Amino acid sequence: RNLYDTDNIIYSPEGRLYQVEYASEAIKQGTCAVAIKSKDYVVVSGLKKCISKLSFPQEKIFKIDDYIGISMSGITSDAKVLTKFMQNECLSHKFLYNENINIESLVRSVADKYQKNTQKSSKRAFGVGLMIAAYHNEPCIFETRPNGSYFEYDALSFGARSHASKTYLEKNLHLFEECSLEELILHCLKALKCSLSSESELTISNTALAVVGKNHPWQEISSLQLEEYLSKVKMDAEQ
Amino acid sequence: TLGPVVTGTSVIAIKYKHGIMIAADRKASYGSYAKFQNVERIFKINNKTVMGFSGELADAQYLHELLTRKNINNLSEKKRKEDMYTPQHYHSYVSRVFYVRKNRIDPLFNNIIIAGINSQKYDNNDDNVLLYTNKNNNNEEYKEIHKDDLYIGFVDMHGTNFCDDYITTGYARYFALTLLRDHYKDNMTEEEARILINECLRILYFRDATSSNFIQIVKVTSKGVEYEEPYILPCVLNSADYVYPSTLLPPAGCMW
Repeated sequence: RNLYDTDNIIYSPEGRLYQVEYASEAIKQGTCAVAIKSKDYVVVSGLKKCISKLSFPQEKIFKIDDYIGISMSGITSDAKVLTKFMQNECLSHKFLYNENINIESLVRSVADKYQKNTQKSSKRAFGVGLMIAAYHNEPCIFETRPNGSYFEYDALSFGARSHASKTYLEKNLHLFEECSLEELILHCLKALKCSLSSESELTISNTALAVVGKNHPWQEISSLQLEEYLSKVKMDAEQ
Repeated sequence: TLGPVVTGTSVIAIKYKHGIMIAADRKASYGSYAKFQNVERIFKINNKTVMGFSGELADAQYLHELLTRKNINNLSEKKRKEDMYTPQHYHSYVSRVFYVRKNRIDPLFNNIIIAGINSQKYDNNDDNVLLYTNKNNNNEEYKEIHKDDLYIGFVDMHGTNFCDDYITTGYARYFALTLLRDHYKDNMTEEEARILINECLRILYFRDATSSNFIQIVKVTSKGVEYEEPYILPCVLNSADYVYPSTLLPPAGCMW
C-alpha cells in the first residue's frame, strides 16, 4: 500500500503525484510513433495496432488542420477528446480571425487543458500523450504530457519499446536537417522499424505515415507510395 | 450607449510608397458645441497597426482599451517577430466585436479604420518591442513597401467590413473619397500623399460643420508608427465673390 497513490490531489512525502505518473505510464503501453523534421518538412510515422487476424488496424495519426496533424499513444478516448478540442480551436480561429492558428498557442491551450484535469479530486489526468507536427513558418514537432507540460523537439518517439527508435534518432539526428523528403521518409520509417518486435515487419496495413511541409499540407501517404518506400527500406536494410 | 453624445467627425487613410498615411482633425464635439479641440483620434495598436475612429468618443475609448490589452497579451506570448498580430487580425477582431454587439442590439456608435503593415519582412522592430519608450524621437531611410503588404480596413456599426487602398469615414466618405477615386494613385511619395490628404481636409473644413483645421497626421512605415506634429491647415476662400460687400450689390430684391 502506497497510501499516497489513491487520490490525484495528494503529494507523496517525496513530492510526487502518483496518479499523474500512472497516467503517464499508460503512454508507454501504446504503439510506437516517430516524428522527424528537416529544414522544410516534418514526417510522422507510427505503428497501427491490430487486435486480431479479422480486425482492421487501429488509426494512429489524425489530421487536425490543413498544416497540423497529431499522433498519440495511450488511452484512445482521451486522445479523441483532445483531437476534437484541437480541431475546434483551429477552425474557430479561422472563423474569427481569417488566419491559420499559431501552433504554439494551440499547444499551450492543449497543455492547459491537460493541467486543469490534475488539480481537482473529481478529475483524472488525460492518460495519453500527443505528438504534434505542423508547419507554421517552419517545421515543428511538439509533445504534450499528462502533467500539463509540453516540449518542442527536432526528433521524437514514444510508445512501447520506443527506446530503440530513440537510439536510432539520436544516432542520425545530425543528418535529418539537410536531407530530402524521400530521405527523411526513409529515416522516419527505419527509426520506426527499429522498434519492431522480432517477428514483425512494416506493411501498408500496419504502418501510418504522414508528411507536412512548406507547400505540403498534412497528407498521409498512399498505399502505392508507402509500399515503394517500404520496399526501399527493406532493400537498403539488406545492404 | 444609446446614441452619440461626444463625437469625432472623419478619418482618411491611404497607402503610399512607404506605408500608411492616416489623418484626422483633433476635434470632439458636444452636439454643435466644439467642446474639445485637442483630442487624439488615431491610436497606435502595435508597431505596425493603427486605429482611427469617427463617432462616439466613449465607445472609441472602450475599443482602444480592448485593443491595447490584446496587443499586450500578444506581446506576452511572443517568441518571434512573426507571432505579432497583423492589421488584418485586428480588423477581423473588431469586425467580430461589432457583429456580436449588433446581434444584441448594443452597438458601439463608431466607424473604425484599422490600418498598418501586413508583413514582417521590411524591418526588425518587432524583435524587441518597447511599449513605453520610443527611439524614433537611426538616420535610416524608409523602405518602399509593396501595396499588397499594406492593409486598410473599415468597420461600421452593423459590422460591414472591407479593405481597400484608401478608406474614409464620415463626411470624408463624400468629399475626400470623391477626390481620392478621381486622383489617388499607387506608389505616391509622402509629399504627394500629404498634398492630396490636405486638399481633402481643406474641403472638409469648408463643408463639414463638425470638422476643424487642426490636423493630426500619423504614418506607419518601416520605421514604425510615427505621430507627426499637429498643424493648423491654412484654408482660404476660393472666390472673391464671397468677400464682396452686400452694400455694393443692388439694394432691391432677394440680394443675399
